[PDB]
Amino acid sequence: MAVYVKFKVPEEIQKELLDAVAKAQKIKKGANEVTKAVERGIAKLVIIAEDVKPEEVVAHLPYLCEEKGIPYAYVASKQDLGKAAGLEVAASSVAIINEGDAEELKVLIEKVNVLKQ
Repeated sequence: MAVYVKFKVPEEIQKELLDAVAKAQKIKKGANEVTKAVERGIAKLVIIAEDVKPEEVVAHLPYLCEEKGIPYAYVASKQDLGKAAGLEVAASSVAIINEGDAEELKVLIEKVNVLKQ
């Protein structure tokens, strides 16, 4: 398990995370765009895959999200995350900018907040 994975997200909540990405109205995909979205403060929540190699592609994201007050969590597979983001390829990370379901997003963020201590 990579040092960048700071807490373990139950598979059920990982599924909800992938679903939140899949129904989002606007997202950023991959480490470069996600990093910019967090720096800009426009990301509502950041999803990071646990199997990114090299780990340095996303290792800085947890610190950065915490430093910008932006919630983040994990899913097991960059391939699953890219497919949820509507891609034909993997995505190391995704930032939800404009979500599909505001209530669902709010509940998901709360659940994540509980996991991260």
